[PDB]
Amino acid sequence: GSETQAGIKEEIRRQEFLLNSLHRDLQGGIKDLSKEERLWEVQRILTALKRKLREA
Repeated sequence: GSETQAGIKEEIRRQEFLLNSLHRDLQGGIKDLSKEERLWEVQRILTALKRKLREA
């Protein structure tokens, strides 16, 4: 159990970085299902991590 709120902070910087990026890959008449499933993975990781570490 790594109790590191700064952990998700550094992670979420990288995560949100690529998340926003691949989120935009869904825009422009693009038929991509990969980025969206991926952003939800990233989304749920950063969310669940910081919640399990600080909200517990």
